[PDB]
Amino acid sequence: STGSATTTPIDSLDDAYITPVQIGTPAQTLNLDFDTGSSDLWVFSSETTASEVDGQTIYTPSKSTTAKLLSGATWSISYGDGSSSSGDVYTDTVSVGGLTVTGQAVESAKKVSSSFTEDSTIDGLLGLAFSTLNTVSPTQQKTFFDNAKASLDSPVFTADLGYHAPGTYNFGFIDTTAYTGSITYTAVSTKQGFWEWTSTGYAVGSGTFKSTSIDGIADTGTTLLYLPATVVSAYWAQVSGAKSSSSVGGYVFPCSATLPSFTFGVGSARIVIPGDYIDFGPISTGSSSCFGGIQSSAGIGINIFGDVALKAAFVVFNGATTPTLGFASK
Repeated sequence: STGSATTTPIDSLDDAYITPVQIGTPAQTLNLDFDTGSSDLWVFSSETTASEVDGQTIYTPSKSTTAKLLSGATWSISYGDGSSSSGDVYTDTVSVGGLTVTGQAVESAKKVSSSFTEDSTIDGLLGLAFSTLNTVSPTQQKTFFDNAKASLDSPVFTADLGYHAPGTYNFGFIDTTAYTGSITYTAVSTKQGFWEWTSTGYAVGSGTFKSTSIDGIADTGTTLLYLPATVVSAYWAQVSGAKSSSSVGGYVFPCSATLPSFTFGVGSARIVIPGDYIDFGPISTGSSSCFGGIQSSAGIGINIFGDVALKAAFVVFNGATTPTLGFASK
């Protein structure tokens, strides 16, 4: 089997992407944030504290003939940005882009933190990291990808995120028309439960390539590119007037600037992030200070190849017995 679904930016900055997901019988379609940095499929629901729901579409298990309470199971998750959610668990039928899993753990939110409430466009998350990070207790549950894997034509999914435009998540096949040149594959460590890999270096603009190992995670659920302070300083030093602002919470730059590209290495191959992808606009409405898309990972504890980086590539998440990651230009 295979599946193919379009993923759409939630706003003009590509702050996140939402993908429609069918849950239950008859289908209830919710727009979920596919997140390769976590492993829970959780939704706003009829059980969510009413004061914490503001415009989201909810899953109502009582209206699904295939929903079953997973008795005694609870979940609770905290994300790298300080947001969180928790609740109980149902199993139900879940379909993405024509690919159907029966018995999928659908984690129903009883509580969500303010950032989730305030984002009317995201109805929940669909985790695509390794199932070892799933938070369901006392019986850990599998991700949608892990459940689908054995049925898939090939045990892979691909992320093809757009810049200010829709893109595609495919399950079970590699669309050879969706990228240019060849896909370069690189080793993955699953030791922390992430799609963790080592970039071979970077370049700023038309500068020379610096060969250096950068361990990090491919994370579709993180907006920006978080890299070591040395790398990030070298990038922003090429933008007149750019500076790190503790009050704003990262590097800002004059909105009048033209940003240089940023290149990252995948083995001997190179992925080029155009300068425009690094512009996240005014720090507040009407400001001439703009927020940078490349930020320091210092104090996160891990480097994160988030959407800024991934949207410059066609990315293969290969879930074979020994997982790997592939990157192609597009």
